[PDB]
Amino acid sequence: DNPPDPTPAKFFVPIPSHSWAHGTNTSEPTNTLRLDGGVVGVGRSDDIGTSDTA
Amino acid sequence: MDRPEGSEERTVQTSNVVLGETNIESQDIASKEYSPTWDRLASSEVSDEYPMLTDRWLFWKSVKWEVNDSAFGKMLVQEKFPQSWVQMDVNVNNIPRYTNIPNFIPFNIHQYMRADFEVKIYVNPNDFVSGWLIMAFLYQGSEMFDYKLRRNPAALMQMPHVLVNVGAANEATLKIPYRYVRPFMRCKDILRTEPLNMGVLFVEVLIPFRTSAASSAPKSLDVSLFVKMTNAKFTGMVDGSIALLSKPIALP
Repeated sequence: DNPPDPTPAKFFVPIPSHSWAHGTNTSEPTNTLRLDGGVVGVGRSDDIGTSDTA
Repeated sequence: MDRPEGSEERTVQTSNVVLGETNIESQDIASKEYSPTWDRLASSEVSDEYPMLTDRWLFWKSVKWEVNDSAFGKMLVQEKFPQSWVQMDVNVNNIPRYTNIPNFIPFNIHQYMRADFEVKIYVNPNDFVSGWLIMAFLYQGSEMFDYKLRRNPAALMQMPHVLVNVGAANEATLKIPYRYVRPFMRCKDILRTEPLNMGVLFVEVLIPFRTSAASSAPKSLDVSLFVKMTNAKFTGMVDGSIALLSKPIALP
């Protein structure tokens, strides 16, 4: 079977990039340079505290 | 003084050293204290601990500062640390050697180490002189692209420090948890980095030292420094002569 998919085509507004201003409380679509793909971060322990920037 | 002996002194004993202190200290910690965990990831050999040797306090220098030479921010001590304390014992050629001092005896036979330090500073003026000193420590300060703008005592007031008021004549204790770019430091010049260079310890002259105009008054005052290691772990047993020490480089 190859049924047709006639559902109307939605609008969409092209833009070159994401928000340049936003720093918090959001996600950021990006092309990461990892072998892995996924939400991944560098490991930590007590040897390395949390960020001290408060 | 109200008793036959002057008063009750207070005693701080570690290993076979005992340090008397008559006043309230001034303390600070260079960063948050923790228990090392990733250091086990670096070495498959058991880390050796020598608590009877290394926990012991050790007299390091005496630096003399005079009335005629106290600027604002004249540096009494500017040293790569622990490098200067551990390599303090030099032969005739100013080549250090880890063999004499019993705290430093395990630096001789190992390659890498890790440990926390506590530096304690002592000034014994009489009552009628007044001054003020700041002793601060900058983690790996010598490798910093502007290390020579941070020597002003206005910059030291920000990094972890203690203050020694000469009018009150207090003690001061600066705890320094081990922090570094790698889980261990090198003990000698190997694999051709300087050995045991974790930071820079400063002693500046926050308020210049002042005395009375009388002729017999002391125009000088001494500053003494004691250091001790805490969680010292050594790894990588080798021969004592397999690597060499060369005379240290000084800071500008």
